[PDB]
Amino acid sequence: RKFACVECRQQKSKCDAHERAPEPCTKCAKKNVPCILKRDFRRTYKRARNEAIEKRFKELTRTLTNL
Amino acid sequence: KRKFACVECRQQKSKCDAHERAPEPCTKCAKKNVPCILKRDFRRTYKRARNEAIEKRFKELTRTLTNL
DNA sequence: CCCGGTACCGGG
DNA sequence: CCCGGTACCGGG
Ligand SMILES: [Zn+2]
Ligand SMILES: [Zn+2]
Ligand SMILES: [Zn+2]
Ligand SMILES: [Zn+2]
Repeated sequence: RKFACVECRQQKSKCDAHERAPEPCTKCAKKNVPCILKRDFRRTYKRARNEAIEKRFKELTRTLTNL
Repeated sequence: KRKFACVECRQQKSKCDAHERAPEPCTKCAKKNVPCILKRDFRRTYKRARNEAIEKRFKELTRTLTNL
C-alpha cells in the first residue's frame, strides 16, 4: 500500500509523504531533513545500540590496556 | 488512554469503532450479529495453526492404530 | 527523539 | 474469515 518514509519509520511517527506527493512529508519538513523512501528500511533501536557500543568499547579498551 | 478494540475486531484484526458507537455494538460486531465484548487483557487466537496442529496429533494417532 | 504496544490495511 | 506485516498513538 502507501508505506511510511524512512524518518517517520525510525521515529515511529505518522507519515503523510505518500499524500505529500514530491514535497517532503510534513514531519521530515518540520525537521528540514530529506524525506527518503525505502520499502526495505527497518527502524534502528538507538538506546540499545548505544549501550552496546559503550560496552563493546570499554571491553576493547580494557583488553588493550592489558599489556 | 488509547481506545482498545473489541474482542471480535481484535480476533479479526478488523477496524473497530466500538468506542465511537456508544452502548450500541461496534459496527463489525453488529453486522456479524454477535456480542460486542470488550476485554483489555484479550489476545487474538491463530485459527489456522490450531487446526493444522489438531489434525497432526490426530493423524499421528491414526497411523499408530492403523500400523497394527 | 525514542519506543512499547496496538490498531488495522490489503490481500488471499 | 484470517493474518502477515506495517502504520502510529501516547508519553517520558
Ligand atoms: Zn514521513
Ligand atoms: Zn518524511
Ligand atoms: Zn469492534
Ligand atoms: Zn464488537
